[PDB]
Amino acid sequence: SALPTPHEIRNHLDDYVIGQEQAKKVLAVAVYNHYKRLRNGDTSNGVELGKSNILLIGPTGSGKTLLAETLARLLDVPFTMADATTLTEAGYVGEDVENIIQKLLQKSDYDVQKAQRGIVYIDEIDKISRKSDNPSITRDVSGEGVQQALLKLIEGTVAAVPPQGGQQEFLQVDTSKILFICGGAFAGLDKVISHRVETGSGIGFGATVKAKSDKASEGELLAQVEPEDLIKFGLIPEFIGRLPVVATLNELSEEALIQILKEPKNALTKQYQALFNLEGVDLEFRDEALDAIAKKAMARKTGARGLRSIVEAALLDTMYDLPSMEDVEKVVIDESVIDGQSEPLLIYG
Amino acid sequence: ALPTPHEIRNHLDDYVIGQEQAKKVLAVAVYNHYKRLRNGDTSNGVELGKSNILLIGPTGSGKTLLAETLARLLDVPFTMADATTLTEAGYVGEDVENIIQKLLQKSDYDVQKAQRGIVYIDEIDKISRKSDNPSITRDVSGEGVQQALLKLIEGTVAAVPPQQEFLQVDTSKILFICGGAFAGLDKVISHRVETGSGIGFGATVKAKSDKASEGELLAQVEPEDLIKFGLIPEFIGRLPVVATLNELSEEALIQILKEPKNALTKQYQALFNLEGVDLEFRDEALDAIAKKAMARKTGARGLRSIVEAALLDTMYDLPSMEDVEKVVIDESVIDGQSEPLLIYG
Ligand SMILES: Nc1ncnc2c1ncn2[C@@H]1O[C@H](COP(=O)(O)OP(=O)(O)OP(=O)(O)O)[C@@H](O)[C@H]1O
Ligand SMILES: Nc1ncnc2c1ncn2[C@@H]1O[C@H](COP(=O)(O)OP(=O)(O)OP(=O)(O)O)[C@@H](O)[C@H]1O
Ligand SMILES: [Mg+2]
Ligand SMILES: [Mg+2]
Repeated sequence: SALPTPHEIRNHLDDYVIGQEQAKKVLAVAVYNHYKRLRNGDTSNGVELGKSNILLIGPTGSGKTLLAETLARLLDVPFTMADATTLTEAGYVGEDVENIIQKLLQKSDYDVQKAQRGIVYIDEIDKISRKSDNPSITRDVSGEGVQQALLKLIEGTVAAVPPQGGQQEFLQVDTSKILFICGGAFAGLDKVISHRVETGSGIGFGATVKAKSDKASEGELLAQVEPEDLIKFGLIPEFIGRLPVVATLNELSEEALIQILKEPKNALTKQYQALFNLEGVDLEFRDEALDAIAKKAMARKTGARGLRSIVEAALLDTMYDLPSMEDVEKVVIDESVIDGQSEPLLIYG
Repeated sequence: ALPTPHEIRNHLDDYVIGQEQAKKVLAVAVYNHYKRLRNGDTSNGVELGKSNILLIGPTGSGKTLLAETLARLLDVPFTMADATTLTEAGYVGEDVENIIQKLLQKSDYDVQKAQRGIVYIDEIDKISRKSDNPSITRDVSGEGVQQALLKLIEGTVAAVPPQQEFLQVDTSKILFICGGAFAGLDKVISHRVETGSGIGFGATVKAKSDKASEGELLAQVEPEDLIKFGLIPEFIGRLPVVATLNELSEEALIQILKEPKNALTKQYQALFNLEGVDLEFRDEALDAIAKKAMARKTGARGLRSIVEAALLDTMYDLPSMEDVEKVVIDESVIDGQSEPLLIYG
């Protein structure tokens, strides 16, 4: 009856996500505004309140997809996730844009009224970016073609969704009040921002030589992202315009990674503890080991996904012989094991 | 009594700002269509013909907004479509015949009313063929759609599902309107309007300072320019009158903030009112927002990003704050060096 305040929504997100406060507020505000719009569906005012789509930009592994999954748990309206890569322009073998609404209907029991007020997430939106360098000779059905088909969907159109099979009987869903959240790990966008901001070049005496250290980081550059930068990446102005709200996720730091190992509800350390717990052994990760794991992952530049690789390598040998071993009760992992100067100590008993 | 074009233009002003040619062409076109409906019999020997309109304008100019406003004050059936979803006959994609099907549904299957209506086709620039060269690989969503609509816009008989008795409907008296952004058309116009731009003393070098703007450049658009951008000449003929919207200016944007009946400021003010808090937008703050919006190049759509960006923090914590009664948005908040003043009741 009472719409949850954004603070409560953010608290729930923190249970699974660690950091990205700016993105959390945008998502919480969007849900609060969407709920208010739904609660005010009768338009008890003198205006036709519009929507504001979000664009979750950030380095791979920052938690863009994770946020969408967590939102679907605390959401009250229908929710659905999509993949821009499979989408293709109408009239081709590839999947059509209208398929997104079909999935949303399944979550709403094929209720047009319910599906007309849900939320939708489109992951890998950066992949459909038009190949600006490529000549405008062959229609980019997989890229620019998909963006052009989503212009009316985001703004609002009577999408034709199949009526659960086989012309006629085609359902008519209006995507006017549906909220869309696009996400994608834009690769190379930082360079575009650097040229527009750094503007450091030249070889002559009257030039401005810049040191490699003065160069900013991807996170810093991405923070100062502007729509002009997206145009060079491959996004048409008609597409970015429909997405006025833009959120940026910073690059997880070493300290933040240490929290990911445990703080998240399904944190990496907890996942491996259950694996060992069901087998009858206790798994403990020393705080010192977590620091080394985070440091190694910081170099792989693979986000939180790099943490799993470090744990697997350290526990690869243990998981190969531990099941055959007997009387093993607990396994302790120290920083030395992460570096390779020791092996996990086995507490027999 | 049929309404005069001035009345139609006045209604469009309530929701649109800074668009004279668009309103005039639409009002005149609608006025002519209304007169044709009044004399549908056309007893007079002369067989009065129709003139379709083509809308050209940058993003956030009001092309899709004008069509929506027209459907409210209109009396005959109206329909909106998307050229991207359309495809030539015999393919999984949507067919052009479905356009009349939606129009027929809006008239409760009234063929008489369907034969006299208006149809708006958005994203017409999308179907534009990538290149004017021969289509080695048939463009199902490109030339195919244009060729399929050649007879529909000009006028012919179309077969639509009854509800294989495909109901026959004539499209000779139905008005069709097309709209698109045509990203890059300005370059084509410049290549034609501007010539002799190369290296040399006798050549001309604008330096980008004197170069014509996108808005005025499109105002000088000619049919030949559209051919280079990619469009079948047969399709251009079906659209004799071409309306070109101008890029909104800083002053024009400031008016769109509040003048529209459903302006952005009003929408945000109503949103806070529904929660229980009052919102006030200062005139000085509006100008600052317009300046930043004019730099995004996204048209009116950029205003929503600036407003929500400044109110992002406020809307996140305002629902928790108690006793707050009104918020004052000053120009300092727009730049980001200040926080919206909070008034505690
Ligand atoms: N802040 C975070 N808190 C908790 N887990 C996180 C966080 N960031 C990333 N993860 C982990 O990331 C994994 C999911 O990948 P994630 O959603 O981060 O990728 P992505 O950035 O959306 O990918 P893409 O490269 O396709 O754009 C999950 O295991 C989740 O635990
Ligand atoms: N002059 C204007 N006054 C008020 N609102 C405007 C104006 N121009 C655009 N808008 C806003 O534009 C939105 C509707 O989209 P619009 O018709 O501008 O699209 P467009 O620029 O033609 O898009 P595209 O060319 O990509 O199809 C509405 O939110 C409307 O408020
Ligand atoms: Mg992802
Ligand atoms: Mg439009």
